[PDB]
Amino acid sequence: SMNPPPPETSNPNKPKRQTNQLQYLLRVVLKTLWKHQFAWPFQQPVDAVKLNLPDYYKIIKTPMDMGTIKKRLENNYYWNAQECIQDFNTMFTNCYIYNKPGDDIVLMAEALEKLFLQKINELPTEE
Ligand SMILES: COc1cc(OC)c2c(=O)[nH]c(-c3cc(C)c(OCCO)c(C)c3)nc2c1
Ligand code: NA
Repeated sequence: SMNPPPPETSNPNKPKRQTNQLQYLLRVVLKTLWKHQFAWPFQQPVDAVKLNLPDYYKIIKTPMDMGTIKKRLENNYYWNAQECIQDFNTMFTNCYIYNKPGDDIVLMAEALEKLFLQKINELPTEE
């Protein structure tokens, strides 16, 4: 069994900027979720090999996780807040698509997503 390569976190071909919204995404949004008691399954790519989930990457063709997001923020990968917000939504959506209501991982995702929603509701106006 094999995992795919992780999503990229560096690409000199990609355009990027450092903005007040992206700073908020790191300092407020990512930090809040990262510290949460239920963050840990989401802090790195799903290891479908060790977890014995051989169909994971058959169903999830756009993997995303907060370790990748953290690196993207820290390594100034993004052009705008929407690109980052999309990554968070992909991560949550992947969990809901793969799993079933009431599963522990879904409950965990839902807790993180509640906080995500509240933080992004106060994303500052661009400077
Ligand atoms: C340890 O990190 C994870 C991260 C995950 O997603 C971010 C998942 C995930 O999306 N599903 C599961 C997973 C694993 C098993 C063995 C489960 O029991 C029944 C088989 O379907 C369930 C319901 C979910 N484990 C993750 C572990
Ligand atoms: Na993943």
